[PDB]
Amino acid sequence: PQGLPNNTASWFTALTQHGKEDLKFPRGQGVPINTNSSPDDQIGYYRRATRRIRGGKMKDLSPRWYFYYLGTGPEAGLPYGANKDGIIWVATEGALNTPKDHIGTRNSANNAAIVLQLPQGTTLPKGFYAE
Repeated sequence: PQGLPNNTASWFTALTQHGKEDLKFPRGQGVPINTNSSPDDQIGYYRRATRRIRGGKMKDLSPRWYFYYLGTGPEAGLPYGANKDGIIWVATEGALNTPKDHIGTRNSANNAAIVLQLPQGTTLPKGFYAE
C-alpha cells in the first residue's frame, strides 16, 4: 500500500489545530519522537502552515503545525528562541544549540513523513491531539 504524497519538507506529519489556541509547549516538551536520533538532536521549531481554498472569497482551512529540526527548513536561518509569528520553539533537556545538518529536510517525492508522536503525558493546548 502507498498513500498520497505530503509535499511538505517536514520529516513528520502535522499537528492540526482544531480550536482557537495556537500551538505551544511547556519548556522541555514538544519534540517529536525519533528513535534514530541522539539527545543532542532534540531541538527545533513548529511552523504554522495554512491551506487556502476559494468558496466566493479565498477562505483558509484548519491550520497545521509542522516540526523542523533546529537550523533546517523554512526558518533554517532563525536562531533558537527567535520571535516570529507562526513559529514556536521546542527543546528536550540535554539538546545542543547547533543546526541539525545530518538530519536536514525530507524529500517529499521519495520519503514518507513519520507519524508525529509525543511521549505520554505531554501537555497539549485545547484543540490539539496526540491521537
